[PDB]
Amino acid sequence: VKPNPLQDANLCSRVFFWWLNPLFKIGHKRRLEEDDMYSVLPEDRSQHLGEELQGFWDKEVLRAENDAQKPSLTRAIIKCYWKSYLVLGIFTLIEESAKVIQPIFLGKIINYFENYDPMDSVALNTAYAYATVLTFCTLILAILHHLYFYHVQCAGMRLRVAMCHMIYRKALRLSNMAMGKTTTGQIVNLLSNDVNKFDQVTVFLHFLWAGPLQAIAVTALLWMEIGISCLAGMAVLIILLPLQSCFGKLFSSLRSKTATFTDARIRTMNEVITGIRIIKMYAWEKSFSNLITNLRKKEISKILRSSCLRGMNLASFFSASKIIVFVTFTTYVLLGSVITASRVFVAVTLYGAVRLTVTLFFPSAIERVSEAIVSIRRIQTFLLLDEISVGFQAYKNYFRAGAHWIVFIFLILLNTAAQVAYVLQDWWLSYWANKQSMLNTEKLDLNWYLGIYSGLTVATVLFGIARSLLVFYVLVNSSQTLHNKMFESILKAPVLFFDRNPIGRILNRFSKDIGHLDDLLPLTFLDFIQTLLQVVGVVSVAVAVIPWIAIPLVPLGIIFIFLRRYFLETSRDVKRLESTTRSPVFSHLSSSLQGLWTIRAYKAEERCQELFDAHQDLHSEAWFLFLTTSRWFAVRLDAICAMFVIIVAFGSLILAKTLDAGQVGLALSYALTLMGMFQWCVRQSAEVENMMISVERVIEYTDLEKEAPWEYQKRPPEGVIIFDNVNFMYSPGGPLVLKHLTALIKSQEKVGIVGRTGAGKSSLISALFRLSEPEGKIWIDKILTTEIGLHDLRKKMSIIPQEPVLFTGTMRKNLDPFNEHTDEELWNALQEVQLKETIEDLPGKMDTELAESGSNFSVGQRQLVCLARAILRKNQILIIDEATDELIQKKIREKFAHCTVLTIAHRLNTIIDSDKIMVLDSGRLKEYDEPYVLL
Ligand SMILES: Nc1ncnc2c1ncn2[C@@H]1O[C@@H]2COP(=O)(O)O[C@H]2[C@H]1O
Repeated sequence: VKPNPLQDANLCSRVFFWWLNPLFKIGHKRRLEEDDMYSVLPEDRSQHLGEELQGFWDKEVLRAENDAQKPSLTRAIIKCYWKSYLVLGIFTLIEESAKVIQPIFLGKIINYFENYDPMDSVALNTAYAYATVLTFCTLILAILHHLYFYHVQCAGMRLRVAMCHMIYRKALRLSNMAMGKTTTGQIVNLLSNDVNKFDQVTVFLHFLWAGPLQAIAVTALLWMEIGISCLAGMAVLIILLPLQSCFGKLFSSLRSKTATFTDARIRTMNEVITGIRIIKMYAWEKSFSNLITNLRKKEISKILRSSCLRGMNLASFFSASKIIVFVTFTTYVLLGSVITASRVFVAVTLYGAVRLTVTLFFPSAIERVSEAIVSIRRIQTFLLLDEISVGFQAYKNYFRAGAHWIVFIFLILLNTAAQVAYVLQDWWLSYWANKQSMLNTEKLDLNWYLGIYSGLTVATVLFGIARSLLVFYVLVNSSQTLHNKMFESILKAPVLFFDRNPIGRILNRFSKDIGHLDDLLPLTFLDFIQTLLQVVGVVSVAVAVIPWIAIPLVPLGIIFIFLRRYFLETSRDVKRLESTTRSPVFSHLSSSLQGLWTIRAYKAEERCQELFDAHQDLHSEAWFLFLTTSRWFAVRLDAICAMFVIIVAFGSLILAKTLDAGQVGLALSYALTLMGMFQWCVRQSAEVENMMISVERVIEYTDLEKEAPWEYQKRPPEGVIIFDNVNFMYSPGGPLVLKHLTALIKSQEKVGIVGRTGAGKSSLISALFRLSEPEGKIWIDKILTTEIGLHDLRKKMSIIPQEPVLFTGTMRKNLDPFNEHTDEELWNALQEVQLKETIEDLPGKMDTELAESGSNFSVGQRQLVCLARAILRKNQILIIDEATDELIQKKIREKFAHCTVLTIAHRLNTIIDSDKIMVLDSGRLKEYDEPYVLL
């Protein structure tokens, strides 16, 4: 079989995942299909994880039902997986304690510059020691975290695999009465949506007790540095949760109410795509055009506000680290204290460390735990039932449809004004600090130094809001513009384009792709741009001090550019395996629950369990590879992110004779913030490039085949049509079914027809309506058919379709979408349709629209509706093709004023002493005056 190198692996290779390099060399130029992914360990099999849990659950239910109590399943889970988390808590504690020690030893290097003496070498070795203690913490947070992460991630798949085994073992025991309650849907949902929530709980289970401790420690450390002023920064940090919950509650409403306007549009588009052969023939396009335009306009108007709310939230997240500092330090200065550089950046780091993680990870954990407990309760109640006895081109085409390039220039110039202020706000504080120390009581005026600080605080927020708003608007206008082109292009396509593409594909397109364009793209773009600009500022601040740091930057910048590729070229193949191995288990389960009686007939159910386990092991292998490959890259990245910090610190120390304390503090406080932002920036690009495929495939339309125009230059002013040796063909080079369509049907001669099945009887109607322009010409009452627009031709003809169709609407719009008749004229139209009793029995009697795809009626009255359409139209030429009968027969024989009927039917006896009759050959005709000659 396939041995996996996870075992047979020394230490120092599991920290860096050195056992995973060969695979890449193989996936670099071969596209591994299925036989190159290793098998799982012997302690991660379903048959091994689903037995101990079953035993513990049996023991627990026994101990519970023994007494007058209620049994629980959340106790049997902790009886098995308690040592694992007990051991992981040691490391999560060791890790949460290293983020509080960095700022303590950061403030000890700056104090060496505040108290500096060249002729002193005993006070410098202590500085080197302090700096050496500051690197082990980075190496702990950067290298030893990923093994722990992989383990805490693997701790969830075990539970997810243990639950499904017992769920299936139970489902194979349901009785007749018990299975009549729950059907296939719920049983497959228990595995497709519920168990899939245990993978994220273990990641967000340690914050519940690690957030408060961190906050308390941080505030206690702050008290010893500045004093009571610290409170002024912890108040602004708690108001954010109340101020952000309400706006989310408000946003959900907007979303819910726009979903309604979306669904109706989708339904209208669906019912429009099915029946094009009738709309294109009756000339009823503008109605649906307007019906879609109105709904799209409403949807956009409702989406703008939600997008604006999201942009405001992002801006708030961008500039919340400035208000806290501003408030706390203006208070600290007004109370009467003096400002130094060893107290400022320490507090900056403490804040930046606590606020983000706590306010962004404490709320999510609660939702995760709640959902997990709900799913556990569902599973518990279920387990108790009874039992038996791309490219730059796409980006350029997606951006230039939003606004003129001057707007893009303004946007580029507006995004590089927020970061400048973000950095200048701290440079000003370092400048103040350095100006304080050069005094001898020669006090500093606070008006100037405080007003400039306030102004630099205000500009940041203003620009950060403006940027987000403009970006969102520009990226929504692009979808607004593309959807139109899409619709007004697919509406003018031939019928052949629809005979090769099923409705499902086009509907899925119109729904999913536009949803992605309108919902997610702008937010991801904005977050990616923001996090990208947040890194260039760090690097530029680190270069403007110690200019020599530009030399070791060009190599670390070239390595990454390659590494990423060397990774993706095998990472774009694991998702395919995951999906292809996850679908068959669900298929097998769904098809296995129905054929159950035979499985019970023969006492053989041990094989199906083994087959299920074998099906699940493949997905287990794929998940293992996914986790390992995701962790193989972060270590390589963090190595560089930490080498940068080491270089900065030791270079600052080696050059302690040409720079001051404020500058080194500013450079160091930013270098301790690069890892997470770089990770997020590299993570967002994946999603961006993944969802840009929707944009790539949407633009595939907007340029397709296009039939002749609807209106030519020269307008037109008994239907005597004359034919010739013309020939007709569906495709330009397909087979041929009609040859030399030669015949003449002059003034109101009631033509007939007689034909067989498949010998080309339903083709001339497609040529008369020029659904596919054939070779040759056909004269009609002094004018041709190709020298006239499509609408000027398809409007002067009436057809009785074989399959009746009624659209969602009233009996007034479905029979007269264009307002040109009066009400009494419609009543007279429906006077001779033999159907006027049903209408009046309803409230409006003509305006009570119907639903359920017209299921309220049947073929009979629907064909009556079609005949009513034909009558109300009052045209000269008429083409009837049918394949109640007495009603239609007699009434059409009576009403129509003997105007050039063309009847087509499969029953020859439908003719009763007609005027002129024909037969069908395989493409030609055998006819003369009347059939009595031969017959
Ligand atoms: N909404 C978010 N979800 C996850 N990670 C984020 C988010 N926003 C920013 N990040 C980054 O992800 C990092 C995860 O670890 P840190 O808390 O050290 O710092 C975090 C940020 O750099």
